[PDB]
Amino acid sequence: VRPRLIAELARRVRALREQLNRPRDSQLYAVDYETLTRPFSGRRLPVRAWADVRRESRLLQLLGRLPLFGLGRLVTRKSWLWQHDEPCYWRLTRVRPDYTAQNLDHGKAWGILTFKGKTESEAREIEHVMYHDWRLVPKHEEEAFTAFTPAPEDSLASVPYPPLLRAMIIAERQKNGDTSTEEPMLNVQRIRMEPWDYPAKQEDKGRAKGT
Amino acid sequence: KAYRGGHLTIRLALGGCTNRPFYRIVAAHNKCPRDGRFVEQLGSYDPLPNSHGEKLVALNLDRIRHWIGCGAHLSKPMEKLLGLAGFFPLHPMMITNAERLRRKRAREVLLASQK
Amino acid sequence: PPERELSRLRRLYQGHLQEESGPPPESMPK
Amino acid sequence: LLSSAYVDSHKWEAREKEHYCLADLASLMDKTFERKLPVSSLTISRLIDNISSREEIDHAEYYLYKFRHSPNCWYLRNWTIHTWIRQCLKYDAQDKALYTLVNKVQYGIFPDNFTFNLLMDSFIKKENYKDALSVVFEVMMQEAFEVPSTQLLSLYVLFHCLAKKTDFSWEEERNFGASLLLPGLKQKNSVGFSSQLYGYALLGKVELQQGLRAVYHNMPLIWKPGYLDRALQVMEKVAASPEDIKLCREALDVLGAVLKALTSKLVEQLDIEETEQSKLPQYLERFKALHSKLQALGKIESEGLLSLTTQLVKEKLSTCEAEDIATYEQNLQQWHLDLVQLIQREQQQREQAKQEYQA
Repeated sequence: VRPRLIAELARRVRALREQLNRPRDSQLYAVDYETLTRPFSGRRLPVRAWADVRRESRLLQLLGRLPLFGLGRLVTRKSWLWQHDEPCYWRLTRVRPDYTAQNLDHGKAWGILTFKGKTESEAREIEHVMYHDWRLVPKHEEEAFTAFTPAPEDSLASVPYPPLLRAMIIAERQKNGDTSTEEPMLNVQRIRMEPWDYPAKQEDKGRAKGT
Repeated sequence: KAYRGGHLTIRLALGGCTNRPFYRIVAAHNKCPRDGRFVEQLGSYDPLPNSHGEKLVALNLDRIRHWIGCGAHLSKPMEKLLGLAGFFPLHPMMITNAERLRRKRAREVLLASQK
Repeated sequence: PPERELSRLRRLYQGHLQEESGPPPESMPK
Repeated sequence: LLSSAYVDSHKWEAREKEHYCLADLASLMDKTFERKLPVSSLTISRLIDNISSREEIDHAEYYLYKFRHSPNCWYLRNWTIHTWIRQCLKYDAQDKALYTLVNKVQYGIFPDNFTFNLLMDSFIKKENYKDALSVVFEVMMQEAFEVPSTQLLSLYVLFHCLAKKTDFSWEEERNFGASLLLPGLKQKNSVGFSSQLYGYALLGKVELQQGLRAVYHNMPLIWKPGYLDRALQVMEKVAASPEDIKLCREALDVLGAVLKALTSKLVEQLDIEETEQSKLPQYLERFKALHSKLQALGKIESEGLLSLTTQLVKEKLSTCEAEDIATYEQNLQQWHLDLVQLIQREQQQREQAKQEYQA
């Protein structure tokens, strides 16, 4: 096999140039509020976000105005406030501001999540930090905001099998000599249904490539 | 052949001729062509009623269970077919469509009464 | 659905709502 | 209002400082910045320590701006912010301190309560109540009313400014309402409850005329409607309070005027919930019933807000000042320990780097 060294050289050069010409958050997540397009790419935002993009604040637009970038403060989201009645918020632990931003209104954040009153054990990176959806809980309101009484979360423990599959389970049971009259039953206790709007893992998420 | 990512899915591959469709229920890589390479044929579906007024669906249920247990996804028409067979719960969208058709026919009947 | 959830949806979809549908006919209309 | 001992700068001027020329440190920061490399918090600390003139304040402002816009902006130490404010006061540059405070985002000036008090008190001594009010609003924006001294001084300034204000805007309504609610909630006396009532009245007027978003947006305030309801709850709580706690007639008059004037974009509320505009008449009825109840119980104070705040200040500011001075000296000792740790660490890296270089 004739060696293909130009391909390797091109791959290495491209990798080096991408890790030296990384676009910053201030560039990637800037928005033109008049046209609601990203100047970096020119792609228009979805319609259902437009109003929020003109009314709500990004997370670090709030954190840049606070000492220590607001470590330890509670931050909630407008979408959560509208969707859920139970308290949903992040308790900040670490903030990495985008120093290249003029107003330091871009960057990353880490914290502990409480969703619908249920607090997590560990602190993880916060997703949707660049969304215009963030609100800061006032210090004098936190006691009233965080209050939550865990209601009895008693859901169905099991469900019937589908008709044909139940029939096959019963028929096999009778064929094997067992004569039990107990209904075949599907356990759903270990299948916990997560709301579609629960925060996902920001660490596993990708990033827009510079171009 | 190596695809970037992708997964196995149980879906309907279209065969037959013009104005005469027929489907093979196959497990295939989602990136493969509709009527191309597959891993295993898991059944068939004739959508045209026969001389007995029946739509014939063959399902290799042992292999369907095997491939679902091997990590295969399902196309929405296949989920609806399995719901009709009683193998799966009736898909939510079938119920919603049934309710929508009920409401539309009620509106038509009310129009007839109004006239 | 409860009225509170319907109001929440009406707030979420301001200006892009269609007429609210009641319970469907119990049987298939003839 | 603050004694000489509180505002005395001798202990700060007695701190241990490494002497440098600001030109040399400025050049080193300039090189580090053009190389896109991070600058240490120690370097900016040394630069701010060695301000020795009014033009050096102008240069230190620029280098504070560049440190804020650098990778290590988070590491700006509290002693550096305190020293920046001290230098601005020392070289007759309160305007520059105020400029960096209002544009805290661009400069990262987040003072502690002692430093807010120093700046506000300098403005009060020079009878510059407009700038003192600006400092009060900056305290409110940072929610820094944890220390009773700051609460008392802010309330004094706010009532002084309100005594002489008639033509009155809605942004001003919002700012004054927040600045009177936050310190008011922390004071369990007649001043605190009267301030709560007055601020709730102003914020409720803002909510009813301009919308709730005009109230809570970019403010340390909640996004729940019912600010006038909360004013009426203040009145009800006072009706059931001990003998000592009363309510000023002026705050009640302001609430009555707001209600009498009120009763003469996306929807954020659920359509099942009753609006505040549809509750205004019941607010009038409750206000009148509660006003009669409080007048019967003798829980209405006739002294003005400014005078009664003045006596409260004369009664408690001395103790608050003593506590603040004790904490301030503790903070100075801790800052000295941290600074010597930083100096030791950088000396160690320089020595290790030279050892590596000789190989």
